[PDB]
Amino acid sequence: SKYIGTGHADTTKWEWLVNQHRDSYCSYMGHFDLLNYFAIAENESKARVRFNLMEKMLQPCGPPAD
Amino acid sequence: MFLYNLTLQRATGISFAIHGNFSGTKQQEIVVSRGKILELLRPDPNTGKVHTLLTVEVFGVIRSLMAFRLTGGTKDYIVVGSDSGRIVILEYQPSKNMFEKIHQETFGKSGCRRIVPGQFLAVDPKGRAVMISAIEKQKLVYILNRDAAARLTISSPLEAHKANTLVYHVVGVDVGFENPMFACLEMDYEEADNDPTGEAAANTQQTLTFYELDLGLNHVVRKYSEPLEEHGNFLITVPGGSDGPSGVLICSENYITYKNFGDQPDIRCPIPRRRNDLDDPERGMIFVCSATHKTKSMFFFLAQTEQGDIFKITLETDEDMVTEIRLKYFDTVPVAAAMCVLKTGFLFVASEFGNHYLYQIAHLGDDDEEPEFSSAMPLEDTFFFQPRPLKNLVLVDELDSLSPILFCQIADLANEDTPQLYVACGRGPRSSLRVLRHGLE
Amino acid sequence: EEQKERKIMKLLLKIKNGTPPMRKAALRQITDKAREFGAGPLFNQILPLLMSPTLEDQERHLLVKVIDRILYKLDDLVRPYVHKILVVIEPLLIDEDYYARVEGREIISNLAKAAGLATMISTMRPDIDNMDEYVRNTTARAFAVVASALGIPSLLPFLKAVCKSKKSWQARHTGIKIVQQIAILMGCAILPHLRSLVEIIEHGLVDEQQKVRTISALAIAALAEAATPYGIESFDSVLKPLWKGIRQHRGKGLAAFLKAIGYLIPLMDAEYANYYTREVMLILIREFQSPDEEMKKIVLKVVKQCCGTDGVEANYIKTEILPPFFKHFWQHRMALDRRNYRQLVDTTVELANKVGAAEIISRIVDDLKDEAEQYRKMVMETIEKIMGNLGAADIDHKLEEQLIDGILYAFQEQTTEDSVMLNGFGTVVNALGKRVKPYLPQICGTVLWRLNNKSAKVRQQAADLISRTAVVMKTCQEEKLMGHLGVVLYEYLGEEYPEVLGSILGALKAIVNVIGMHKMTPPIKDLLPRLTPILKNRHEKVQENCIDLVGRIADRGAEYVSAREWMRICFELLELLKAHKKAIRRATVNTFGYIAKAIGPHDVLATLLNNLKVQERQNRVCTTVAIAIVAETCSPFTVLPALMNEYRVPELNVQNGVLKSLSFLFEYIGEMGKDYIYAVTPLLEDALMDRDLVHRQTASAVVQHMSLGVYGFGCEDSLNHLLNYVWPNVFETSPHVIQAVMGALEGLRVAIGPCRMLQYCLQGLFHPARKVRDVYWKIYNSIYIGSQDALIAHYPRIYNDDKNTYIRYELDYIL
Amino acid sequence: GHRVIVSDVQESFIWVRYKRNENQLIIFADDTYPRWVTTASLLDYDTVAGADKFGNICVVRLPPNTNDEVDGLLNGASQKAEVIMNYHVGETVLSLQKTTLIPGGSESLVYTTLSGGIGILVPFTSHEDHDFFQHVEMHLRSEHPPLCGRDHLSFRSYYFPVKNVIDGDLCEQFNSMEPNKQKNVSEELDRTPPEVSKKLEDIRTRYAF
Amino acid sequence: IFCRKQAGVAIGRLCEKCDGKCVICDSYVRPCTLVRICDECNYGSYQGRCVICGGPGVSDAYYCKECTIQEKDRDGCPKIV
Amino acid sequence: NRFTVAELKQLVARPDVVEMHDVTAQDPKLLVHLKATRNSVPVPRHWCFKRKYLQGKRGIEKPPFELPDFIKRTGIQIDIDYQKLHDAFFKWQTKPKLTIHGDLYYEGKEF
RNA sequence: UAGUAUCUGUUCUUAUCAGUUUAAUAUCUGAUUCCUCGAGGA
RNA sequence: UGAAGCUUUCAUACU
Ligand SMILES: CO[C@@]1(C)C[C@@](C)(O)[C@H](O)[C@@H](/C=C\C(C)=C\C[C@H]2O[C@@H](C)[C@H](NC(=O)/C=C\[C@@H](C)OC(C)=O)C[C@@H]2C)O1
Ligand SMILES: [Zn+2]
Ligand SMILES: [Zn+2]
Ligand SMILES: [Zn+2]
Repeated sequence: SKYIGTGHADTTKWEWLVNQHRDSYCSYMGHFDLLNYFAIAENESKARVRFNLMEKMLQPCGPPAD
Repeated sequence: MFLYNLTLQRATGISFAIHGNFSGTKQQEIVVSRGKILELLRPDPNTGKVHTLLTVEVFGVIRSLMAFRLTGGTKDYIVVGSDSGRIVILEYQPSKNMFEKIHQETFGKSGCRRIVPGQFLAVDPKGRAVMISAIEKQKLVYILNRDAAARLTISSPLEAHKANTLVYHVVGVDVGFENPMFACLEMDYEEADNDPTGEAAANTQQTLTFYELDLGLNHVVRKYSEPLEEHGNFLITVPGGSDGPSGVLICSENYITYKNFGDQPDIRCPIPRRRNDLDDPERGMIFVCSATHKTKSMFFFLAQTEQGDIFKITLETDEDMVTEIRLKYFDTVPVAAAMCVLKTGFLFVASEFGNHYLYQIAHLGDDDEEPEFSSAMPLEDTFFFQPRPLKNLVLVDELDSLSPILFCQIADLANEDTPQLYVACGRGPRSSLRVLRHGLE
Repeated sequence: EEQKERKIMKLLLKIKNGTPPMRKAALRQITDKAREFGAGPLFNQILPLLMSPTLEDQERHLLVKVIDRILYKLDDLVRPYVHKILVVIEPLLIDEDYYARVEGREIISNLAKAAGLATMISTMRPDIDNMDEYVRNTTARAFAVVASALGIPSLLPFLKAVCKSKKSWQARHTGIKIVQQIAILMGCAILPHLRSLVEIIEHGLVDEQQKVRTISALAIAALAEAATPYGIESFDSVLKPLWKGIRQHRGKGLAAFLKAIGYLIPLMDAEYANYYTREVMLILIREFQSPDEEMKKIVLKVVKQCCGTDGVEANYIKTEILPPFFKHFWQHRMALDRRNYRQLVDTTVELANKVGAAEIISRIVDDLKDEAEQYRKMVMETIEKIMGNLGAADIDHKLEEQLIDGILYAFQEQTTEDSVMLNGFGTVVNALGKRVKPYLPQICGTVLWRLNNKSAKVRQQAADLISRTAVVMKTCQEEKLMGHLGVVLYEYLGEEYPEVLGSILGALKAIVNVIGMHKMTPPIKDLLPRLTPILKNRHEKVQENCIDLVGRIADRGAEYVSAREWMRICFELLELLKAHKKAIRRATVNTFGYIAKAIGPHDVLATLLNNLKVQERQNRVCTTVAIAIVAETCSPFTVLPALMNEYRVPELNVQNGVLKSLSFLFEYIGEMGKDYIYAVTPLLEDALMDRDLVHRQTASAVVQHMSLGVYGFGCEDSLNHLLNYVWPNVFETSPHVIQAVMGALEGLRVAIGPCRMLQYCLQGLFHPARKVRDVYWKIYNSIYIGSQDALIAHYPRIYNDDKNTYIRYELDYIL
Repeated sequence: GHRVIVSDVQESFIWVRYKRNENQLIIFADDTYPRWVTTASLLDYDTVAGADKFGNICVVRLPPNTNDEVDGLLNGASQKAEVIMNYHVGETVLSLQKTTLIPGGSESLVYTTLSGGIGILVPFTSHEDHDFFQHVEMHLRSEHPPLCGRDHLSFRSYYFPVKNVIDGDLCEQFNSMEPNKQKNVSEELDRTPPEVSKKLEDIRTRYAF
Repeated sequence: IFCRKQAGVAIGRLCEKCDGKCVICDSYVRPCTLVRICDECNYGSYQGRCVICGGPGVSDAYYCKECTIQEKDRDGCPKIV
Repeated sequence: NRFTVAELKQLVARPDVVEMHDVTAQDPKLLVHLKATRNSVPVPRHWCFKRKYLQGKRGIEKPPFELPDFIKRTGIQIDIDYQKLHDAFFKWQTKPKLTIHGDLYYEGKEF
């Protein structure tokens, strides 16, 4: 429960999906050749891709329900 | 089926680069990081050739690399943070030509994780403390000391955790043998997860937080925290103590800001643009790397934009206060991942893709007619400059690099008997098709 | 109301005799409460409780933390009480307890940070000029703590002012003592302020008062000791006065100046170090003849410090330093002097480490024969230290003869059994090696005489010597009277003292562990039957050595003993596997392996199965361990058929025993099991299909041990097959069964990979029933905590809805 | 000649047959793992070598007999393919090709990486060489651990556990250890350091330079 | 029942009673990695004491090979409270 | 305010994985979507059974676990041959009928 | 020593809805002179 | 064809 990203019987789809999006972005920031792949694919500098991922970290999957 | 793996040609792409006196003598060396390879290089100040001294496979993912030196020592150490849950400190042994592991400290599980530190690594400029940080709430601080045999001792970590917090960059602050300080670009996302309207996601600002380590009381405390005007990328340590003020440079979108705690106001300078630019007008401009050069008389910075333009940044100061930031166009080189300014007047450029470059800094000082921009200049509207061929730098050496390889075909397209390797590599207008042959030239 | 706040701040009793949760709760609440309570009542009550005569250590620690927290909040309101607090806590800084000193320094540091520098100075200044020497020491230590807390440049002006005071010499003395205590307390952190402190204190070396000169020299020595191996251009205005003073002073002040010189010399270059050494060396040679047994210690320390530098070379040392050193310090008066004895030994060893072992070793080796045994032990200690640090490359025929004769005469002339002569004899013989051929007859005669009689405390020392020297004893092709010694050691097998029996067994084992059975003259057939009743002895050393000896005999001389006795010995060793000393268990495992390798797996395995069928729990567990040992020494291809044939017996608690044995077998053999997973798979299927809870629990344990045993060996097919039978048990309520199932799942997470586990969890993660969701999220959290990084490549694709984006687009890029 | 191999962006491999007389494309086999395939190479009529965005190489081989003639069990195809090899490289591979590099040498699998690296995977031909190199790797995993604190077996098992690959970049670090540890390692393999060095050089010069 | 606060340099110890069996999975086969404990569990009179029964420590505490394989050595101070 | 089985069967791409209780979940659309992933074996099917797991029938009598062909050829039931036991175990080794990852075992599946 | 399992015994209107809860049941909570042979049942 | 659950005063076995 103290670890961030764990769930329980009341976990919703939104929390699950934002958790996997957030640690996906962190894994992209960590691995050197995944960021290379993305920066070649979208034709940007690697610093720009890193900053874009950090900016996307705040609200991935949009704002929550109700 | 059982397979044996062999490497024929190692990786040649550079991720991080540090410089220092790693052999203990007066000459300077560079330590570069590949993805999973560590490498020591030494550029010759007589011919300008870059020679490789040592290269080791580490079997991990290097994520942060720093150099530090204790007071009174003549040798630099290497701090590595990786995808393991350990911080490692290394020492180069010139007589054995190998890296000797000095210290190992375990703090968490392995892998590139959200909340396990290893992505960010900062060190105190005097060398008495090191901070390892994750992208999320966890931060750790180690105190570095020395015994009577002049060997390095490490302490147990101090925690500085803070939930629901994202970190963009951490740097150590240069104080005058006062308590060590660390600066962080932070963002709190707790409010954004509770608002279904989506308005707490916006209206959320970065903060510049300062962490003070009290060596007398042995704990880390949050001293200052201020909200910023817009979201910024990496930070730059300003040299302090008895040579310079003690603050930070925040690089941001279209701006660069100087900041210090106390009675110092904020100073902003907009980044100049190229006159008659052909790029989409909706796009902004950020800095991608930086390089500091300290001299016993003065200091300056070298920052590069995404277009590959290096500007020379100086700081107009008072007894203690900073009054202006001045920017001047320096040169245009390929977009680099790291830049190292070496004593004896050499600039090393490690590009994100393609060949790397070593330049001779030919023109010291600045006796020129080109305009110098300032933060004191009024503008309703942005500064403009004209890019030109190299004037301050001379190309001395070029290191080949096959990164990134995108397509390969092994075939005998000439009428030799040995096949050749035809490699489509490179990105943008620096791409090329390379033919590789086994042999010497 | 006044006692209102008192009755409510009995929170400190809430904490003192209280539980940890309410400890921290009351801590936080009293921290919030402090600013309103006021420092007056709070301190008025806490300082008595901290002054309590019988308070504990950790109660004191918690009180100090309370002080820290209530001091951080109320910052500038503590001023009118500072003086009072100090009179309570200016002691605890000269206390003989280290942690009391740490706590007092922490309290004073937090007090100085709460208050200001001016307040501390104004309350501490009146006691600067006091006449009671007990106050001037705590005052200096507290000023040092304040300088360490608030910084050195903040106190530099007050220091510069106080040690220029022309009013009294006590103020100057106390200021210089403050600088000295600052150095002592802060260490190598004074280096940026070294020159400032040195120019502040330097004018005291030429004062008209003799106490000021002494304290200035002591402060210079403290700074130089804190600065080492740096700091020398800051010690420049002191070189002239210090050396002129050692040239003119005489006595206590001379000793202080010489200590300063000695701490300053190792900071120089070769020139200055070489030039300065000459001057202080003529002075020190003159002072070799002075009286106080403090002066000798200081002189020895300075000699050791200076003779360890590069500017001083071995030629000058042997020409000028060694004759007077060895003429004045090496007399038994030094030996009965317990204070400087260790200092003399260390100084002599560190001298030999530069000048060469031969000269020192000769000059003291002629003295190994002496009427006093204190002087003998001293020389022996020094000699063996030099020998261990250098070895003995330069021993000559003459020196070898003298060494051997001396150590032999010293061995016999021994009143009480000491480890000194034993270790000396051992290391001397071990360093000589194959060179001591005739002194081997001599040493054998000596150890024969010592081992023959005299109380078994000499006999056990002789046995230790044999055990540590038998290698070089046989190393020269001399065993024969080696056998003469083994015969006597054999006759010394009935001993009432177990300590001597342990050494006897060790010596016998060391002999036979290098003496071939062919030529081990006591026939193996006779020895062993004499040896088997000793296995029932209850001493640990006797047991371990006996088991090791029987193991060696079974490993090499298996041919002589008729079997049956080996079977009896192994069945007796079976009970030693439960021994509560790791050593005994380790030796028993080794010996059982040797006996099994010797007599063959068939008969011992039949006996072990019979024994597993009929006995109580602990003996059956030991039998299981023994079966695993037999199967590891003799390949499991010899054990598995007979063990699987026993599962065909129709009885309950019989199959469960087979399953427990298989569990421990796989756990014990680990990597060797990669060739035997296909053979036990149908049995595990049957047991996993078995209604009995133990059958499924034990089968899960087997699966876990097998999974963690084979990892990286390509056994994923059978493990996936077995997971197909383990998984349906996740809906089990029995705690032991579900515990074993979780263990097996976490073993399969390593052996099979996290991708398969996520594939098994996906459809249940979001089931409508809460039971399924609880179970699956427990399994998923266990899979997620280990290998969080690998799961990145395994997550399934989830499509975007109208509100939120869920596709990971970067992984869809195609170069 | 007969079959078609399809790479999915997130699924690994689909086997298809073209019915020449019926004019039909029928799926007859697939895999049981999600793979972000970057490139693929055919090794023979039944086996495929694949690469991944996350830096892994894998080999998949079809089971014996099969059908060939077709007219789901996991929401997929009825028949499945087995994974016979798994290896983490550490860099993203974008090219795989089976070829012979030296004149008069043996065929190897050459791969190419996004960081500019080039490497090969070569098959063993005898059990003795395989066992010797396995023991070398085992003993070098313990007495010469990675420099930055990583576990070697755990690094090559980053996303999937290793299967049937020996890391020859760890094995060639034997030639750069100190003589004392080289002797401690060599005396367990019942051999001297020069013999181990010669055996290491033999397999390299058999295939590559 | 486990302390589990991030540790440091203090080396965990075991008493004579259980010397050589894991602290996590209490096992009798193959030790691997040295045990580190938090500073609070080694502070003051607690230094060198057994990580299971707070009694006198005579040997270094170890995690078994199976625990280090499963990275159960990275979960924090295993001193039993 | 909850779907019916036929109503939810009309919304999903794969209606044959929908079951009785699937309309009673907190998020049935995600549940049915995960039930259709191209992998991911289902739940052990006895969660709703009140007879717990296994047991149920003690009628069937099972003979002692039959030894493998080669081991039963070794003639274990006096001169014993070791080389025959070794060579036979390794050289005569055979692979038993393994099962696929998807396949699961139930109480009545052994008959 | 005190925990589990297996036999034996018991096991709650073929009368209707609502609420808590449950996957759904289950559980719990509330409402809805006549016949037969001095008696029983509805 | 089938669905054997729940409880205790039972009684009997294993830890
Ligand atoms: C009664 O005290 C307890 C229960 C608690 C304790 C920790 O305080 C005490 O120290 C501890 C010590 C004695 C016992 C019985 C515990 C550990 C030992 O037990 C023994 C009974 C096993 N026997 C075996 O290991 C089987 C085989 C042998 C030879 O080993 C090996 C490695 O093959 C396992 C273990 C070695 O037991
Ligand atoms: Zn602890
Ligand atoms: Zn204990
Ligand atoms: Zn363990």
